[PDB]
Amino acid sequence: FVRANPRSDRFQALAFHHVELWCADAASAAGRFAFALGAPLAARSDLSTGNSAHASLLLRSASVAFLFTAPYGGAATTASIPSFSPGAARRFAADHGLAVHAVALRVADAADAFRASVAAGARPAFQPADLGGGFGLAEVELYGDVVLRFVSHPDGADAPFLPGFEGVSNPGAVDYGLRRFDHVVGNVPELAPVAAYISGFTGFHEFAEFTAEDVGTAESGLNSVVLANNAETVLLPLNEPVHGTKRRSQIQTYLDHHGGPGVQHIALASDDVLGTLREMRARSAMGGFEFLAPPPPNYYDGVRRRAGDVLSEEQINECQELGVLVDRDDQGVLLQIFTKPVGDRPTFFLEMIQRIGCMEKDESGQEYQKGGCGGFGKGNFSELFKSIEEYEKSLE
Amino acid sequence: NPRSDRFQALAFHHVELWCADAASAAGRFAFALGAPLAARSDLSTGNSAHASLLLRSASVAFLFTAPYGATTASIPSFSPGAARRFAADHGLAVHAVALRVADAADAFRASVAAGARPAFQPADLGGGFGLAEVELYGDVVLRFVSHPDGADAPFLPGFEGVSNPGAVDYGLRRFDHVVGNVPELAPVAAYISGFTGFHEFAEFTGLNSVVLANNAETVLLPLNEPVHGTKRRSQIQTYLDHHGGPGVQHIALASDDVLGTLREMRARSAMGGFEFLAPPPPNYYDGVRRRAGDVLSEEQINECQELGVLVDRDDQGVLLQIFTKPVGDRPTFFLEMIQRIGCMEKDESGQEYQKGGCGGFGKGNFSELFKSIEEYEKSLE
Ligand SMILES: Cc1nnc(NC(=O)c2ccc(C(F)(F)F)n3c(CS(=O)(=O)C(C)C)nnc23)o1
Ligand SMILES: Cc1nnc(NC(=O)c2ccc(C(F)(F)F)n3c(CS(=O)(=O)C(C)C)nnc23)o1
Ligand SMILES: [Co+2]
Ligand SMILES: [Co+2]
Ligand SMILES: [Co+2]
Ligand SMILES: [Co+2]
Repeated sequence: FVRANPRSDRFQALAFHHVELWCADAASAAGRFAFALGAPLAARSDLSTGNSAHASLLLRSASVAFLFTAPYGGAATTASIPSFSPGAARRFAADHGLAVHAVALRVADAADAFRASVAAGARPAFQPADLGGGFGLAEVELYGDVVLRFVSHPDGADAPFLPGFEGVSNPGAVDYGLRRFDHVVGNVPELAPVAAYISGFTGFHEFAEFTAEDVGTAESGLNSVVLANNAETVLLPLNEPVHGTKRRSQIQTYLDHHGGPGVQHIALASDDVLGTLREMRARSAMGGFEFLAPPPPNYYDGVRRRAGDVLSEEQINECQELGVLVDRDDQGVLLQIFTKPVGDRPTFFLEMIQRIGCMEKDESGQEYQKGGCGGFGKGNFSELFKSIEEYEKSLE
Repeated sequence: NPRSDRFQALAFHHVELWCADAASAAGRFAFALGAPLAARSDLSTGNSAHASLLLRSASVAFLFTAPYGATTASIPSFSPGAARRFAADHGLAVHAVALRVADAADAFRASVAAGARPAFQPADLGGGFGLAEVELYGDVVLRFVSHPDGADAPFLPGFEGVSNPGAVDYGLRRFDHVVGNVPELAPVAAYISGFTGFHEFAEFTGLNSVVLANNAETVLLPLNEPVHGTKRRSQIQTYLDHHGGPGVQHIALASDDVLGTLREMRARSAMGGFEFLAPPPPNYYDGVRRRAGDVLSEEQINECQELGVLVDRDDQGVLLQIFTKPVGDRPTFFLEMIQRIGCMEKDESGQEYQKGGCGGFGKGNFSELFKSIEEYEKSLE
């Protein structure tokens, strides 16, 4: 945590493009995720689009783009994602269940970002192709069975997602306010070699970094590093467990139940996460996502000190009604809530956030939003535990 | 009504689906059908074998079960390798059709003795519960479950109940019929009738169908087969092709107000719920305004029109009907929402009951659909 930014990207990583989850049936996860996140179906490539290889359904809420893909029974030239391996998809679901297979970035050229990546260490995974329309697809391995997909497309274009995908516009479809992906975090057994591997090939630089003296629940804990693209728009953190602890990490609990490295959580950022949260919790009771237990009152009594200078009492009283966590950085405020495990295993979960502050000006006096404004809520580990404990003593 | 049941076949207990992840289908089916989570059996209940979630709307009981990564299994038939293959081979599909029986062990021994291929040897789940399985068709088992009348565990032993406040139903009251698609009808029916003593309710000859039923005609197990030497393509062969063999084609879920139910179901369509087939052409409804004007108001038929409900009649009773689009990724499994009007006939002590099958199964509508489609296309040049 020097916080420098050497702009060392080896390829132009413009933005997150989508995230592809694999499973045995895409209809069902897509279904739930739509209702739960307010990310209605925006595109499909199934049998009805002439694709006999895979069934791909795509949820969108603004920039947020959750792709769900699954194999049909048993062609192959009908695939719209030609990286797709039925054999490998089947394995993935058997090994993990609901989990993220790919993390896609939009880049300048897919061919180039690969070549530069592979040349700077990256393990290949899918050899660049032209999907027509001037769309490029290329994949390198990131951690474990998770791949880093590259996607390039002329700025105008047609196929809004990928060639072969037929758009979808249900009327009655409403989003809940999720604007963008913020960060995509991977649990790994040992951090150093993984961190090196990626920065090695992407040219991403360290943005932040927390070890675990009081950054890990109880005896166990985690060692987190954050890797950032030049613009600090794309953030790929990594957790590892702290070794030789007395109790077991949840980063280890993940690794065990998941059967390897993989994406632990994805943070979905909103411009009114409170408003978003209301919609999301209304669905909780009928098949949406359920959230972690609300912090006890003491927590908030504390956020009235920490962040009362920048949050109104009407805001904080709402943050409390909705179990939202609060954290400050050098110059900003992070609102933060975590879902319960989203699939069957205590593995993957989602993070809903809002970033308040850090808006700087350029060389002509134009305001931009500094990414990572508010940090990632490292304080809430420590601050939950002590309030959770102080609560219980308050009960004799 | 032969009355040949070889075991005590009380009622449908549940239908169990195998996927790679129960959370997701159980979460979706929940708000698509209005069937709130009613019971779980997973890590948080000490089961590390498998993850089961039970949706319940009245008597409708949808169980979703998925393997994890020993003695901890709540359903001790579960085999993880089987599930792995099931999901891989079918996607989302019904694995188990469960009947409530008097003893289960007895149901098994009787059944097996009368031809049934064994699947799971009788267990005692505890709390007076009995569980056994035999082969129905394909991978699909017929699961016997037996409990004491009151009992404890609402579902099965090892299952913590669930009651989120703000849960709702959309009126679905029970399972009406569970239809299986097979390649050849004659052998399958022979086998099922052979071991259950279910009798033929009726027989269609699209597809060729038979409806095996229990003594009370409360449990209905239809069976279709594709038409041999077919000129076109059968929706049953399609099924058989994309699904990779015999399996449950659809399940009809009955409602006391199918039209109110439907309203609720259709509002969820846009945000991830089920979508229903295209509505029939205007002619269709002028047709029902003829064949069924005497039993349905002019205001009722107009709601059927709004919502795409189909109508049919039998000797003495009316059928409302609406099918869902394939509920999975594959064009295989779908679901029927139906209401049965009439046929509440008396016994010999006075006590009238609702007779099963009231309104038939909508078979007629097959032709009426096709004919109204043709007609409507002509009048549009
Ligand atoms: C880098 C980077 N990106 N995000 C992060 N950190 C988190 O997401 C994070 C922050 C705070 C907390 C909490 F306050 F609640 F303890 N987190 C948790 C909670 S937990 O462990 O499920 C819990 C069940 C122990 N998970 N991730 C985070 O670091
Ligand atoms: C036995 C037994 N139990 N139920 C039945 N019949 C049906 O469910 C059934 C009735 C009517 C119709 C329809 F009106 F639309 F033609 N069905 C359909 C239509 S379909 O094929 O999806 C169509 C999309 C090819 N599927 N099952 C039925 O038979
Ligand atoms: Co580039
Ligand atoms: Co986070
Ligand atoms: Co019996
Ligand atoms: Co039917």
